[PDB]
Order: sequence, then C-alpha cells, then structure tokens
Amino acid sequence: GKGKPRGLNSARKLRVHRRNNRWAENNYKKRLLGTAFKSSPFGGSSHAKGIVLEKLGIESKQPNSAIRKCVRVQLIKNGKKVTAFVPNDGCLNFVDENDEVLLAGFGRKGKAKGDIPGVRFKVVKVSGVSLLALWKEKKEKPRS
Amino acid sequence: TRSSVLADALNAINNAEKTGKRQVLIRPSSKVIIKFLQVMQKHGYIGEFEYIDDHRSGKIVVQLNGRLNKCGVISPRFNVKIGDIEKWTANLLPARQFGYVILTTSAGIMDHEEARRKHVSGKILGFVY
Amino acid sequence: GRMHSAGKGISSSAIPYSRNAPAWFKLSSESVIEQIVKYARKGLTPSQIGVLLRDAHGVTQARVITGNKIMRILKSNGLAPEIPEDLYYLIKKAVSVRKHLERNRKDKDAKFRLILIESRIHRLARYYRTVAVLPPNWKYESATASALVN
Amino acid sequence: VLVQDLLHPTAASEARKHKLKTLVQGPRSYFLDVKCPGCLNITTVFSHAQTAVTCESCSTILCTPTGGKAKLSEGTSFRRK
RNA sequence: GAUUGACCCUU
RNA sequence: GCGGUAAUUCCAGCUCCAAUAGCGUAUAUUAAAGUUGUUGCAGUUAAAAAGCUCGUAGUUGAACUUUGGGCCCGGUUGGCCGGUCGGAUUUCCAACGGGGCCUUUCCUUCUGGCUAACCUUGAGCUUGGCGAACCAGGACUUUUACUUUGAAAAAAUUAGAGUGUUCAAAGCAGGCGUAUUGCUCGAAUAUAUUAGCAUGGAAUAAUAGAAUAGGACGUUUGGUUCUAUUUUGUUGGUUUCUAGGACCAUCGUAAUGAUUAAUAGGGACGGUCGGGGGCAUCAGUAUUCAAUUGUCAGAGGUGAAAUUCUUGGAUUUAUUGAAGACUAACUACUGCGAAAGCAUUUGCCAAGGACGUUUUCAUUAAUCAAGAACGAAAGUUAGGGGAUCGAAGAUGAUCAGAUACCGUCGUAGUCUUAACCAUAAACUAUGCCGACUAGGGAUCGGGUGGUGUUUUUUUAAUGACCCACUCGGCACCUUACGAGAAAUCAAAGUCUUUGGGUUCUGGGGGGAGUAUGGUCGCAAGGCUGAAACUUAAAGGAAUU
RNA sequence: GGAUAGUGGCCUACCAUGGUUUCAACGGGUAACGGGGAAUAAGGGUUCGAUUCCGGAGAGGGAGCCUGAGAAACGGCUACC
Repeated sequence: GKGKPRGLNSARKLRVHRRNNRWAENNYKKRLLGTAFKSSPFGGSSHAKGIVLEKLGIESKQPNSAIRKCVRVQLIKNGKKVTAFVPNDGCLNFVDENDEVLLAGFGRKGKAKGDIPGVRFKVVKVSGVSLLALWKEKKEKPRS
Repeated sequence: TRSSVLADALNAINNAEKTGKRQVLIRPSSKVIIKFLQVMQKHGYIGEFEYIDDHRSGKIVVQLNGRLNKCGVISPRFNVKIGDIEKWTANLLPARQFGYVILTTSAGIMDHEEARRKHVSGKILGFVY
Repeated sequence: GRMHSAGKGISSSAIPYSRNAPAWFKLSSESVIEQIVKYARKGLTPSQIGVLLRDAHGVTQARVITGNKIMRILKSNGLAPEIPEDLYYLIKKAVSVRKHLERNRKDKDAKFRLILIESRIHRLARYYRTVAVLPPNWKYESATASALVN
Repeated sequence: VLVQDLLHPTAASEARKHKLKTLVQGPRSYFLDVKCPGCLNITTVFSHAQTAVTCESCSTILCTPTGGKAKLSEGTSFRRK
C-alpha cells in the first residue's frame, strides 16, 4: 500500500503527517521558528550598518598565509559583533578607524564563501561612499 | 485481509496478460467485477468470461487476447465531477484517442466517454487501455 | 490468519454445493429437530450436537436437512445458552490460564497467552454486545468469570 | 500453461488438487453404512468420525477416531454411500 | 600467528 | 578552482562576449524540488522498518437483494433528395439518460372547488366512475455521503462584436450625414476550494425494519378520550358509521416469518507434533577441592621464558566423597516460540501452531496514536550460592614504553530467589495483513492413495519404510518474466503502463542522541529531544 | 426578576458537577488584522496579501461619560505613567 494511508477519510492523517514531516526541511523550520528574527546577526534583513572596531589575530583558509586585517564590526540595531571581509584589492585605505561600514551577505544565505573561514559578510559602503567607487577612484571618501 | 476484490481481479488479469496466458481465474467475482469486465468486453479488451457458481461468492474465468495493455483500479473511489473527468483521463490514459477511465455513476458503471455522452459523473473505479 | 499468531493455516470444512442433500437420507426434518432438542436438553453445545448428528447418524448438516441451523433451532425452542458457546469456551480457557498463573507466577509465557486470550474474549464480547445477544454493559471480569463458567 | 481449459479441467488433476483448490470446492470425505457381523444393525457413520461411534444396543464400537479417517473395527462390513 | 613504530607540499 | 619568477581566471594593454537606459549586487520567496512526494519520494547495504507482541481512538474492511426481453421523440455522419448560381433532412431501419404499455415490476390517504391524460357522434375543442403533472390537513425521499441544472468569491481580471493613448502598456472609447440637418452600436459572456439553498439520478458503502412477532392491510366485527360543522329562540352544553386516533379477538388475507457460510476470522472436536513455558525433581561426565598407601624429582604453563606448587611429596596413579555450574558427542541450510530465547530423565500444570472435519457462530476482521506484556548480556538492591572462568586488581614476560596483546592468580560478576533495569550488529540491517506471476533436487508436521516389504502364521490383522502426491512450515538450486545504482532479489517482482488496506520512520555531513524542559529509574541511565554554529562533500556497488 | 432598543448568565435568589475534549479541547507562539487578491497549471501549485475595494479595530494605553438618530468620539470632555 506504499506506506501512506489511502482511505477517502484519511485526509486528517495525511495533513498531520505532512505537518510533522515539513520540519525536516531546513528553510521551512527556520521560517516557522523565526530564527532570522531571533538569532540571525542581521535580524532577517538584507543589509546592516556597523562600526568597525579593531584587529583580530585570525588566519585565512587554504591556500595562503595572510594576517593583516578582517574587519570586526559592531552592528547598530543589534550590537552584535560580526567579522566582515573587505571585498577588493587595496583594503588598507578604508579601514582607518571607527568607520561606519554597510555590510551585505556573502550570497550563501548565511555561510562562508571561499578560502575565508568564519566570515559570512562583506562590505559595500564605507562611511556612506561605495567601496568599489573608492576602488575605481570615481568617488572620494570624506577627508574633511 | 481481502480489501479490494476489484483490485485483486484487475491485478490477476494484468499478471496473466503480462505472462501471456490466454485465460485467467478470478476470485471472488463481485458485481463491480462483472460490470468492469462487461465494459472491457464492450470495448474489446478481454473477450469472453464465465461465472463459475460455487455457492459462496463465484469465480470468473476470463479469456484474454493480446489487446489489453494495462487494466487498473483507482483506490480510493475518488469523487469525480465533469470538470475532473478530463483531469483523470489526461493523468492515467496513454492518449486521448483510446483507453477509458471507468467510473460508477448514478446510471450504473460506465466509462468516461459514455459518462460524458450521458452527461453524468460519479466515483472513479479504474481504467483500461 | 490466526489473529494472535503467525500461522497461515488454511484448514476448514468444504461445504457441499448441494443445499438439498443427500438423497440417501430417509429420516424426517422433525426427527432431526427432536434429536437436536433432546441433545440440547442433555446439555450439549451446538458444535457437539452437530458433530454427533453428523457422525453417529447420517446428517450432512442441520441447515440442509431442516429449515435452519442448530443455534436457531435452540433459540426458537427456548434452549438458548445465556452466553454464546465460543465466548463461554474462551472464558473457560482464560479462567484455566489464570488459575494456572496463580500457582505459577514465573510463567511469563502463560501471562502472555492470558493477555492474548483475554483480548480475544473482549473483542468477541464487544461483537456480541453490538449485535445485542449480550446485554449492554456486560463485561468480562476475572473474578466473576470463575463463577460464570462453573 | 499458456492456453488451457480451466472451465473443464481433467478429473485426474481435479482429484489431485486440494479439496478447496478445485473449481467448486467439495468434500473429499464420504459416508458409509456399517454392519457388524451377526446383528446387521445398519448404522451410517462419517468417515472422519472424531467420535467413538456405537449403537445403543451393546458394546460394539464401530470406529476409532484418528487424525483424519476413522479406522473401523476389525469385524465390520462397510458400504460406501 | 614474536619484535616491521613513524614518513609535513598541489588535479 | 586560479596565483608558488612562461597567471585563457589576480592588477593592467584586451574583439570590449552578454543585457541594455539599464545592468550588477545582498536578503527573502517561487519554479526547477518526484530535495514534502494525495497526484508523486525513500527506508537490505546511500538517512530511514519501533526489539517483539497486545490494544483504544483513527484509517480500512468478502460476496448477496430488479436482472433481461417489444412500439413512439427537441436532439451525431459522407446527405439517389443537388428544389437556394455550403441553414434545404423522406423509405430517415448505424445509438440513447427520461414520458407512457406487457414482462409477478403503479407517477403518496379521504373529502372539492377549473370539475383529474377523458364510460358519454351535437343530419359534418360535451351534464358524475379513478387526483398530485398548482392549493387544503395528518405522510415519507427512516440517514447520508455522491453526482448535471439558478442568487453563490459585493469591486478590476480570464479572451473580447469593436476601439489608434505617438503603435503598445492602457483605459472604454467610438462611428457615419445630399456636411444648413442629425443619427447611433456598446461597456455582457468564468465563478476562485469547502458551506447553506431548490432539482433529476441511482451505481458506489448501511446500523433500520418482522425472530424469544408489544409484524402489515380487515370497505366484514360488540367497549373508554378534545371541536358537534344537522336544527327547535341567541358566542355553554347532551346523542346513531365521525372529520384530525391510543388496546382489543384472526369468524377475517397474504408462499406470516432468518441471504451465502468467503482457499476471512473466532470457537468445538480428533489423532498428532514440537530442544514452546512453569514447577516437584532424576541422571551424566568433566572441573575444582578434600579423606590413603605406592612412586620418583620435577610439575603446570610459553614462540625460547619467567610471579608459581614441589623429597613436611608437587604434579601422575588409587577407591572414593562434596560443591556449584553445564547439559558434550546425537546436532542437521533440522524443530518450537511473538521476539528475547529454548538441547539430560519422569511426573504434574496449563498453553500453542499445522493438519483433518459434509461441526458451530456469523463479519465478529487488518493495521494500529494513547495505553500495556515480554524483552540476550552487562549493570543495580538484598538473601542464598560461590566449582569454573574472570571487567578491577596482583603479577612474570616481549617491548623504546606496554597500568595491552601472551603467562599465573584473582574480588565484582558468572548461578538462583524477590525487585529493578528496558538496552544489542535485539539483523533477514528486509513492518503487518491480502492477492497474483519459469521450473525443480530436497526437508519438517500432517499426511486423499499404490491388494508394494518384516517378527509373529511366507498362507486376517494393530510396524516402519518405498513411490504418486494435496496442505502448512525452515530453507535451498541456473538465464531473466521482472526489479535494482549495483551487489543482488521469486521478492527487494506485479512501481512514470505510477492507487489492495494499514502502522512506523527518513529528508546532505557534523554539532548530536548533545543542551534544555518533561517523564521513568536506586543508580547506571532509558524515552521524548533541539537550536547557535560549522561544513562541500560525507556516503552506497568494489570497475582497473 | 433587573438592564438593554431588543433575545440571551449580560447580572441577582434556589436547584447539578453540568459544558468542551485525541474528530486535538484548554494553554503557548505568530517578525497574525481578515477577505477580495500578484506572481503557475486544462491537474504538482508554494509563498505573500501593512498597502487603492469590503468588513474590523484604534486615535499613547486602560477606564468613564455628556450631547446626539447615530460616539464609549479622543482635531469632545473627566482621571496616571
């Protein structure tokens, strides 16, 4: 009988079984528990502003050896600390001190992208001016 | 236990057909079985069949030919409307030119095309093609 | 088969096709009826009445010889048992197993079989209550059963 | 086989089959009129007795029950019925 | 039937 | 994945490939996702069949009751008919739910009004027999589910007879005069689950009838309750079948009156069968240890070895005795049990399958949330027991180290009695019930049969074997009918030709069987049981 | 019986454990106003619907009321944080 009940009055059994077995899905469980609004760093939001705090002695994944910086950021709405990855060459000019940086996800819905372990976010704006605008030299960060 | 006598009959017919046998024995010969076999007979899918009368429930010996591809039963007997007949036919028939979805209606057991010609509907039983 | 076992045994009487049988029997339907009631008064269940009618005398079955079956005859003639024979025998077997267990606590097999037999008793008694051959709220109790059997 | 007449099978095969596996199942048992030597005392007894069947005349039991068929007494004349 | 434990670099 | 002094991937010279006034990003959501699977997943080995049974709710549940025969219609063809230079339908004999007749097969009382399918010829659209196709009152679609026909998702959509906002998205506009007149089509069509309404239908599933007759009609039959419609002088009142009904006697009618007995299930009986279970209790050697004379210096152990016992006699050999455990060889692709498990005799106690049955019941059934019974070993609490073996530990050795493997001891334990525990690779890693599909050498419990062998009498008879062979089991043996990723599987088949019933479980790997909250437990722990976070594999068959 | 504009445990005196519930009551959560309704299929549809239309609610939160046909009205009054 292929497992599942087939009776014409077994609709309640089928619905309840489906309700119970929906929970095995990763995204359905997150949606119905509100894990975005309780424990996601961004509070279920696409982007998040933050204040870059300090340097931490972290090491990149395979293959490299690069310990210069990866921005620790304190969010404004949550106050939580997240590590973000400055997404272009010449990261030095934009991490001066206590800057306000806008952060987006890395694109994997909450997972690390590549050779960067434990980093789920990237920087798109530095004090209201776009990071790739500074990278392409087409706009200037406020120096006065 | 024995739940669907029509399903057991249709499964026996299918197994004998696939094995190639020219005849099949069926127990225990319900009236729904008789009507289903009469529909197959009218559309030329089996041939002849005999009702052996033991006093308990009856048996049926069906002479098969090479024509039957698959006879099946739809359990449960889903309530089918005029809107749903096209749904079921496009779900479980090889094409729109042959094969019949059989359903018990208020005017007895018939196939879907005769049900449309009589403008009636009912509960789906099975299918032949 | 065997609701309380894994046995798949097919073993039953092959009832003949002939409902008016067997043409070598030249005794009367009333005579068979009177033998039935004399046996019921003697204190036999319909199973034993039928086995004796079929064996000691030539009686294929009371259904085909007279107008009905043995339980129907007894109910019509007032010899109806208070509880049906199968339920009585199930209760008797359960009472026997319970008396055995009382002396043999360590008999876990007997405990299991007592659970099986009492489940059968409750199912059959529920059927009898539904068909109303038993009074409503009729219930099988272990203490009352010993007196109910004997 | 591929083609065969189930409607009219051979009596040999039907007798070979189980009593419940025939077209119309029928009992493979039978009855017999038994007469003890001396007094005729014609009584009809079932083949599978399950009972020490005897007439009410005297101690002249005619069969002994067994697993299947009843083994009739040594001095007894049976007639198939 | 003994003692043979280990061996940092990419498809 | 690229980059490690020869980068088609980084930063630049690059045809600027692709979309384009747009394009790239991030989060959520949708299809792909048959990776939520009613349609339509998977569970032997990839995640997944609860250890095993019982059982309530739920889901599901054998067959049977009116089935078949004859005339008339709005309404399906190429149409000798070409009558209208493809709407033109008579012999139209190729078919129909529904309105009527015969086939034992009728469209609800009893009283009326138009006066109910009409017994009623007025020299050629009728004064009285019978009702439901409107209305009156008591009555029934005993009850559904189901299934075509109308307010039903009040408003824009679905495509539009049509419509130039620059075409188009869009709104509903718009179009034409003998142009001094003026006229006008049109803005409707699908109801967005379920529900309540009215209507036709009877297939598909019935507790309901009538059975220990307080069952159905009786114009024929004598007896108690509210209106009085017949009046004599008036809204209160009496009486002879009452109009709307409750017990009476079959003078008084109808074939008064119970479907099979499912290779469904329960129960009874019969002869059996089994290492199924529980008790009193029997026996067997062995192990260990003890009671004696004899014996000689080694002996038990290991791959050479050494804690060890030993001329106060060790091991080896007496005749024995005691204890506790176990039940060898028989012993098997053999049996029984729901599993765990169960192998010495006798008895007792209850139980069970299979088979046989021309017994009985009659659908009592299948699977099963909650809820329960049993549940190896180890472990726990006490009391017994304590031979052997032996987690711990003691100890000799090999070893770089060896608190391991190997050697000798050795508490707990191993054995029982009450009470817990409730786990296992509790495995066939394969849920249960039902059906159906190449064929066989065999085997266990029965075992239709074959004037086939032995002690007795080779010349009746109660053995056992040998051969046809049914039935129910444990299993086996060669392509594939088929299945599968394969290994392999007569089931893991009858699954994209996808639905027999039903329970449980799984949804990438880890974190983690963790945390937390319950709950059971003396405890150990058992059952239920996550998230954060991390991750691109981890896995399944061995192809070279 | 009272109060209502009106039925009604909406409240008052006496009389029961009556009513709901595994066909899931009660409790908890909702980053839940509900419906008409975007995105797909002749049937898999899964989400979303604060938001142009309809029905609700509120006018910082609770409470109370006058006038008025109509208000517990807050661009009307009477009382804290």
